[PDB]
Amino acid sequence: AITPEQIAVEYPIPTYRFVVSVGDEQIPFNNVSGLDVHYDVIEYKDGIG
Amino acid sequence: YTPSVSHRFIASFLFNNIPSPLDIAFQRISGLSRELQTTQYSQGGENARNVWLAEKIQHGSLHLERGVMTVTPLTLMFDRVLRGEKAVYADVVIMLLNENSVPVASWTLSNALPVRWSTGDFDANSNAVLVNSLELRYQDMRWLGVKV
Repeated sequence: AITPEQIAVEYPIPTYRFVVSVGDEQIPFNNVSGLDVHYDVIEYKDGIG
Repeated sequence: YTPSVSHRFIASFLFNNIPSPLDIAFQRISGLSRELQTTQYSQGGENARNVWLAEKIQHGSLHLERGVMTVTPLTLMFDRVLRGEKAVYADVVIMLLNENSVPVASWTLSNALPVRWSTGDFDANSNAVLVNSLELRYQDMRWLGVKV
């Protein structure tokens, strides 16, 4: 027995229901992608390893 | 005949016969070279052979690169010389280490004089470590070890 309030707390979320706001206005969209964050890596090596 | 790699090395600076324990890690050390300067002489009737006459021996310079870090005795000596104070000498021992941290080849330099300190550019678009470049001019070079 699993109650609906338990699902809303513990279960993961699907992707197909979303709302997008552009500026101060909301526009219905079909697909949104690319929200990624990337960093570079700086390395330094010396003679003693 | 097994060759040795060139990415494991150590350098030690001695100031007044006292080694500096914080100045052993460097990003790069330039190769050490010795040259016997010669002039070519030509005889009168000798048009098919060459003659080379020996002269004094020229030593190269010692260049090191290192990132910006906490002030060390090597830094203080370099700053004092380049601030206009009395010139001082230092002795350097470069060692090439094997897998057991045993120096297979070592070079010793007598009376090294700090002559140049430089730093990298401040670039707002870069992803790199700020690197100091040091150069010294020494009087004599001498190598010791089982390999060379």
